[PDB]
Amino acid sequence: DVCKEKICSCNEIEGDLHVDCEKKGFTSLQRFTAPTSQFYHLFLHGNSLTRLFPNEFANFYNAVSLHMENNGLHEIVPGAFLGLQLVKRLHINNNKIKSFRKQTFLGLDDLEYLQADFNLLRDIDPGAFQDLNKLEVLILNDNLISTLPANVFQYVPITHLDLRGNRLKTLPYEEVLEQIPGIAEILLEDNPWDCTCDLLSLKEWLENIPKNALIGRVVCEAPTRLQGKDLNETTEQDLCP
Amino acid sequence: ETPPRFTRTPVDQTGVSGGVASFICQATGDPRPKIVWNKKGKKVSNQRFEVIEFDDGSGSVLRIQPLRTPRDEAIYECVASNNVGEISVSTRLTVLREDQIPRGFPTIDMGPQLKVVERTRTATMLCAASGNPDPEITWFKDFLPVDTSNNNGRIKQLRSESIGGTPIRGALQIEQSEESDQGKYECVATNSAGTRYSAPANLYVRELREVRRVPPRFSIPPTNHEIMPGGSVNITCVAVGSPMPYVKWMLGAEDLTPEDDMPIGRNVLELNDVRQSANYTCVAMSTLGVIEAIAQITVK
Ligand SMILES: *[C@@H]1O[C@H](CO)[C@@H](O)[C@H](O)[C@H]1NC(C)=O
Ligand SMILES: *[C@@H]1O[C@H](CO)[C@@H](O)[C@H](O)[C@H]1NC(C)=O
Ligand SMILES: *[C@@H]1O[C@H](CO)[C@@H](O)[C@H](O)[C@H]1NC(C)=O
Repeated sequence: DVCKEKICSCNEIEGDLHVDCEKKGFTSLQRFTAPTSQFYHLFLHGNSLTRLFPNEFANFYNAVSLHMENNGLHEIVPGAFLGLQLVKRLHINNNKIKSFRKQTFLGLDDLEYLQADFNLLRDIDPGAFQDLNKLEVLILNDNLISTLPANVFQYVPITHLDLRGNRLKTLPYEEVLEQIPGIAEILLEDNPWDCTCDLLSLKEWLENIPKNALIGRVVCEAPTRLQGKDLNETTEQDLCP
Repeated sequence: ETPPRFTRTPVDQTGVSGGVASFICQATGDPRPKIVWNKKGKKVSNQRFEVIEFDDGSGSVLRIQPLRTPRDEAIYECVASNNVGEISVSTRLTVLREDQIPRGFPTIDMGPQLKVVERTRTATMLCAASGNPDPEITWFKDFLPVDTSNNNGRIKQLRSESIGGTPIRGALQIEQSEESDQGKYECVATNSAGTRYSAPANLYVRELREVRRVPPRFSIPPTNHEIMPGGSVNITCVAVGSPMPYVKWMLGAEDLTPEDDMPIGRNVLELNDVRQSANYTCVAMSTLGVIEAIAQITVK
């Protein structure tokens, strides 16, 4: 019914119309509507949207970017984002979403920007982003990602990959690292990197990578033989004797 | 009350097939001038051009992309008009095909890349151009020229002087990143020959990554050793925390590790020809504090 229902503050500037519904205490958005002619940036910050069910945001098809952080979100039923072809930017950080499954991001065809930092994320379905073919920037810092599945970034135009602050032991070239040639910024700092035979691929890759594309350091946390040492200056013999 | 007056007028430009041409025209007056772009009389009307107005309203920019020859050529007119008056300036476009490019035409050796910057930090978009005579660098954000004027501001276009037979730089430095600053940037090299554009580069602005701060802790403490006299021992000292603390080696109050290359996180001490017993003190340092641990070296 917003905005002529006065519920949220849809002030009309600058150059874009911002629908500020931050801290209004929304629990669902199937009961609500949004303007027909104007495109808008939707802000649903601190509203306590605990669960997203199919065909929420259905009347918000004209949204260009969705920003729903600090909602304590944990459950996303597939098709919750359905209808959001226009959206280019999705903020779902600072919640409690424990995993990415396939068809989790169903509906978001144009999506270019994804932020899911601080979410206790662990498992990520291989075919989670496989339809997000415009996803240039993926930000996943401060989570519990143990591993990245084989084909996760196949045909996903990743350019910014923020993977800091996870439980990430290794990163394979085969399928995973080869499939993202277009990187310009990658962040791997704060990970328990296990420098063994399995990390060689990373090392060599970081050599062939565009210069200054890696942001931060990749320090070996293991083994104790190598703890505290940069991958930068790690002889191949030491990784793989 | 007042007539219109040109504050900035478009100048003749030479572009390349499939490239970009931009003409800037802004005026002042009361009531505010209306800017019209005419192509040899009538206003331009096609599916390749685009008029992008200033947020001021002071003027606009004619954006032709991609350049087609000889179709794009040649002359255009900027007309500023209000109730009390009207004024006009003209300018010539030239678009040369791929085999008409001179030696020393502006070329972008390295353009700007995608950039996600945390808010209130520095974001410096890079560019590197080469041409004869040497190209002058200038920037466009979202189809509009970047005001890098001399008057003090965050948005400085760096001299970034690199010497010799190297390319020109001219990087765009953005201090105190804001939500306004994010958008599509484009680098532009311009000399006598003409104008070359770089591929567009998106700038994104995010929030700062909250990092929990921790004082230094010795992950690997300096161990004690007994050695045959004149032997050589290598003691490993490793400390952790956030920010990751420097690791330094001291003998008494004497500093062994040089401040210039003080290692962050890890330091191994190499003791050669030890025929004297001594205690060596490893010291970790960060803005959250300083700690130290002893490694007792005894001689057998
Ligand atoms: C280590 O890493 C960076 C390069 O990104 C820089 O500090 C330095 O050039 C490197 N040192 C080497 C490669 O020895
Ligand atoms: C320790 O000394 C040995 C000689 O025994 C040397 O080969 C090795 O490189 C040294 N360790 C270092 C420099 O970390
Ligand atoms: C090292 O420390 C021990 C115990 O604190 C002490 O007995 C010994 O004299 C010390 N040796 C030195 C300072 O050379």
